[PDB]
Amino acid sequence: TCPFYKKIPGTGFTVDAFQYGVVEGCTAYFLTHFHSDHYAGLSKHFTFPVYCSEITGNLLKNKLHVQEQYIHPLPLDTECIVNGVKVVLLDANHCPGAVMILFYLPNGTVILHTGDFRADPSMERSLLADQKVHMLYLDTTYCSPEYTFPSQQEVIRFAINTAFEAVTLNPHALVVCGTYSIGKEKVFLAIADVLGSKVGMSQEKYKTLQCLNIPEINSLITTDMCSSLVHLLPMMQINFKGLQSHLKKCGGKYNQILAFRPTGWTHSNKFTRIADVIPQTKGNISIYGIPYSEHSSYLEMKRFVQWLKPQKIIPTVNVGTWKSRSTMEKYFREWKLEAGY
Ligand code: NI
Repeated sequence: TCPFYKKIPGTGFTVDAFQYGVVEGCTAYFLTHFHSDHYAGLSKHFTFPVYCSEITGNLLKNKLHVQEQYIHPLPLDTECIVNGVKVVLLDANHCPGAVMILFYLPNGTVILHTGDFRADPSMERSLLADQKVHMLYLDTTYCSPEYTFPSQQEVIRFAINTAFEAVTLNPHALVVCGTYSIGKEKVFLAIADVLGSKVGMSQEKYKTLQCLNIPEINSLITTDMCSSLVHLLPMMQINFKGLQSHLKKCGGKYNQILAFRPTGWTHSNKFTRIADVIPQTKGNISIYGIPYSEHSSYLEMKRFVQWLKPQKIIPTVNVGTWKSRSTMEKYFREWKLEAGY
């Protein structure tokens, strides 16, 4: 049954609740972003109103074949009325088209649902600055102090520098980047830009990227693998057997692979700096795991929450175990005592 942390009290609304059938009392289903754990259940047979960003709506129409008449895209940073209730969508700094949702309840309560987000000080100058928020539905994916990772900019500099050095040493090296969902497009786009190449990929992945409103995209990506020296493959194929196999397919054009796996966190993070990251190598194949995250680190999360000063926090991630829940509630209390709210 639909969990309470997916329902918005005082409304007919749910958030990211498409796998429970017809939710009793729901007049409008919101979708924060196009990741499978959140859209699970949507298809061309869905006949209730879905509210989302323009980009999410492009993906629902083209990838899932949801019919147009049920897709209700909203502009960002704009006050809109849905079924009698004021709402605003804000950029969540997650994957393309990902939003946070502000609900202004008829009784005066203000609720922020973060969806999935990577908290940033730029959010402290959005429409959140303009009123008090009482209840926070929080993406707690990395809510423990061990979770440190570098800025996205530090990680992309590492990747660009590594790829440019390798391919300038060996012009017959191929760069491969793993993917299994939208998000993290900067990794492969920044590497292709430094090398003067388009990114090559499957027809299914090309179609997905063509839904994302990325500027100048026709100039950056392609389905002609033979003309490209950056290839995208499924994440599952980023291992020595998979990569050896792909190298065979390229008809002797290449004699080395340098591959990237953009993991979120890996416990190499508690000891090692980005400057110090090294690959796993076998023969003429090297694999780098790079800590590119689209979720808040512990410290980014804590700064956002201590700024916002909500009256009540409802976690949306790691809620299935008592140990996790109790850990998270302890940190919430520390933060509140340290800041004084
Ligand atoms: Ni997500």
